[PDB]
Amino acid sequence: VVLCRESQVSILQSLFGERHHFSFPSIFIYGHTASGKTYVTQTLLKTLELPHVFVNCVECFTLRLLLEQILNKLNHLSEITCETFNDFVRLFKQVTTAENLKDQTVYIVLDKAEYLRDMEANLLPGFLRLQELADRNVTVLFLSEIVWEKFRPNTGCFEPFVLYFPDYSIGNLQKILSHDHPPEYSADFYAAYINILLGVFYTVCRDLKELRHLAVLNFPKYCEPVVKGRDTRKLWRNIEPHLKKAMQTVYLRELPYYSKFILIAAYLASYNPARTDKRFFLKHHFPLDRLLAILYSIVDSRVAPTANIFSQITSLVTLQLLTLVGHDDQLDGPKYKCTVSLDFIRAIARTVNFDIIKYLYDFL
Amino acid sequence: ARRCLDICRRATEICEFTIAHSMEAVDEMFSSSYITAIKNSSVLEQSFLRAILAEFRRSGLEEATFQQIYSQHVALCRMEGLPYPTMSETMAVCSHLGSCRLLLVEPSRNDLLLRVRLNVSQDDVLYALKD
Amino acid sequence: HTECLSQVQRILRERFCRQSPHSNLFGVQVQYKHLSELLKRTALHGESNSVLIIGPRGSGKTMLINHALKELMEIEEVSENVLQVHLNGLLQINDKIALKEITRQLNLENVVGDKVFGSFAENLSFLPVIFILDEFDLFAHHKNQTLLYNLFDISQSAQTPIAVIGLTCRLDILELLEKRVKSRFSHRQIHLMNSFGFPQYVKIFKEQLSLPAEFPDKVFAEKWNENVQYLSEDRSVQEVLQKHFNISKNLRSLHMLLMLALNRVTASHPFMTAVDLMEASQLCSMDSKANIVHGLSVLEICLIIAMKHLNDIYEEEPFNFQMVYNEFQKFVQRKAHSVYNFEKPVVMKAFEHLQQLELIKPMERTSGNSQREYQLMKLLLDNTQIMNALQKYPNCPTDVRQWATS
Ligand SMILES: Nc1ncnc2c1ncn2[C@@H]1O[C@H](COP(=O)(O)OP(=O)(O)OP(O)(O)=S)[C@@H](O)[C@H]1O
Ligand SMILES: Nc1ncnc2c1ncn2[C@@H]1O[C@H](COP(=O)(O)OP(=O)(O)OP(O)(O)=S)[C@@H](O)[C@H]1O
Ligand SMILES: [Mg+2]
Ligand SMILES: [Mg+2]
Repeated sequence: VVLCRESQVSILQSLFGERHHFSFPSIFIYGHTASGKTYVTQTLLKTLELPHVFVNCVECFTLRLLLEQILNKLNHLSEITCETFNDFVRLFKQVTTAENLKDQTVYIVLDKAEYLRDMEANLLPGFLRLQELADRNVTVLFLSEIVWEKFRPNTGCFEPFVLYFPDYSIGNLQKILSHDHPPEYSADFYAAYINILLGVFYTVCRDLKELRHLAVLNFPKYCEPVVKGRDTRKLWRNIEPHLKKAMQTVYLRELPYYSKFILIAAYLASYNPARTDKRFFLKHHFPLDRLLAILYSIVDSRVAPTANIFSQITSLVTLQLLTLVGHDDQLDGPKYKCTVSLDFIRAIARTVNFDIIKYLYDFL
Repeated sequence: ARRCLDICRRATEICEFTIAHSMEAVDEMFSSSYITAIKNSSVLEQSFLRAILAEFRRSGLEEATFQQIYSQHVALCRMEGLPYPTMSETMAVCSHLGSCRLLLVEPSRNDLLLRVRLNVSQDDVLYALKD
Repeated sequence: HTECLSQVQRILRERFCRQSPHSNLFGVQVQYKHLSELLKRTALHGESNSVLIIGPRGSGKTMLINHALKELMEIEEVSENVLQVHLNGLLQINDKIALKEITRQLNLENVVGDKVFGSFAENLSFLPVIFILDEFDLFAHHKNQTLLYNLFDISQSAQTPIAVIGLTCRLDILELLEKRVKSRFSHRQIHLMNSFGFPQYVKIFKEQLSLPAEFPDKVFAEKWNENVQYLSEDRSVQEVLQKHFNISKNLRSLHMLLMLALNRVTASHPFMTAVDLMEASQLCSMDSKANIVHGLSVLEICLIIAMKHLNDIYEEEPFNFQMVYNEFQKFVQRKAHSVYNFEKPVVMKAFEHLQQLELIKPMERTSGNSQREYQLMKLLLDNTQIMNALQKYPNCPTDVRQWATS
């Protein structure tokens, strides 16, 4: 069922008219992430009982897969293998002549169409004007998150009818969340739950799926106090800290000794300009050699250049903590970059008993 | 010789309908149709072209971003008293103009940062727009 | 009653959606006369000709050819001798596929052979047949223009009569051809421009929505004609038509607008209304960017305002995540105790979502070498657009509004 979705359904039903009637060649529907584009159109197609083929662009990452899946599903509605778009057109013309497919409109629903512009140059224009080429009462629908402005080819093509799905509001979200109430408690209880949850999280999280997931996760802790023995104040006081702890994470859901010194030296080399290096290390007044010199200066003990330190360097490179810049074949002048957050390096320096802030030129 | 024979054939065709026939054949089968296409353009397209020319005169460069062109178009519309145009309408007009190779643009991905170059000489545009 | 409404719905849907042929032609008398005369010359005699038709997309290029063919094929038994081949630049992208289509449409695969052998002298040696070429510009981008050259050669040859018709939206189709084919190309051009005034546009609108004389009910048809005639001079309808005529003179948009208007025609309202046309025009002329901005959340709005401030302070320069985060922190710290205590990861996720919606685009794309942080981003919006969208925001708080104004 659909809630707070009555204008778009009525518009689509008026557009379709009767089965023997014709319609637009191309309709482009765009909206936000949680607008329910997939739900509404699929429920409408199931209700009207129309011959429709549902296709995911991501699943059909190759042209042959797309055409073969379309043809196979259409045949099942009524093995076939095709390779070129012209062959697909010819086979579609051959297959559409069924009695069940004689005086009825054929619908090809495509979702996640954002990748279609990266598949082939002429595939999208061909799909746009399918009804002219086939001349067989065919309609093609588009679902996407990007506006039509960026789907326009350079040469220009047959403009589809553009449609927008309205964004949700507080009342609509509350109604949708309160529809699927658990049967073991009163509807007003779940309504109050949804109300407090929205009052806490609506500022950031407007995603229906995410908010519903959060409600499902946190309901068991909501229902504990009454089990333990309609007390709004009692429930709110018992439940507030848990809600704050949950809001701490909305969207989120021990190195070796010398490795720490290597990491801190790499951070210093990356974020400190070379001109000041001696100013921080020379007792009197990035390339690999600079790193080695800085490491030798920092460590109070004399470290021998054993191969194990080079193995540590390569292991750190593999662990995606240090990024290699130069060519892989050039292993005599290699370049490196450090990608560690500053809080992490401060924590590791604290565990090492080292004060990195005293050496950071930018902070000084 | 081939185009001479073509001109003679076209002159015979027109005479079916003097030197005027040959002149019509030669100036129809050789002359460029850019001027008449510009003349038969719409009012908004004319305003867009005037805005492009004004921006080029102000700057002197042969490449201009879509944002400055849009600003000049808005100023020209305010001067002319025309209703305030949306960005989408201007982009649609730009795409339509670029389709017939009157301009040069790659609006497939970039929208507000499109380089625009005139595909015809500026004096031809001036002679088409003076009338 | 209901049956008449269903029938008129079907007829108008066929007229608009499928673009069924109609005897009415507007401002194309000379061009159609010339083209039909030349087709008759090429059919009744062995002479060959080559013509290109140049026009903006949606200006009824195909209609001229279809009407001319339906007019002239049925004249005599010439249709028995005449053969037609249709080639579209979209379906046939390679010369091999074009050759396969030509062989299959001519039913010579039995004569030529079934295998993939590249020899085509079977047709070439054997080669009245007419050729129609949709999207003629695409063929000029082939590796050697072999098909176009061969077609022009056989047109100029004295073996068999061949008529070549091309369709193009580009006005520079002459310079996309090589010198040889250009020399062998008969300089026959027809131009399809919407050379008519606003009153003629109003007449076209009045005629297009007029029921044909073959409808069963006659008094209902007369009432419909009177209704559309009355709606013709209504100043709101004329205002809508003036707006759309200023926007574009293409008939395809007019057909789309009329179809959308007719969609709202029900049993309770058998005859349209000017308010219906106003509603259709409003529905056709809304900007998507403002809608997308309106569909955002509070945090995204704050980030966008910070981005606008960065663009104002640093004139036309890129930026990264760290500067935006720092100045958002400055904004939330200047205010005493506002409820905006958010950590780094959630703001990072919001920035990722904003980049996903393609309101922000990277410069000189690379990955691995540069993280998502420290990446040069730019905004794809205008200040007036942000102000207008923020004005219509449902529940914009006072603090963020004043920060935006500042
Ligand atoms: N208007 C609605 N009425 C009832 N349930 C809805 C509505 N909108 C969304 N839902 C529910 O929310 C679920 C998730 O929404 P989706 O259908 O995934 O949104 P979407 O617009 O299709 O975005 P994508 O394309 O999947 S990323 C659906 O499966 C429905 O159960
Ligand atoms: N002079 C005209 N007289 C009558 N109808 C016209 C005229 N010009 C355009 N039309 C109509 O305009 C509508 C759109 O034309 P189309 O047939 O889509 O364009 P086209 O000829 O296919 O050109 P392209 O480049 O191939 S899309 C059709 O319904 C035509 O009947
Ligand atoms: Mg979906
Ligand atoms: Mg066409």
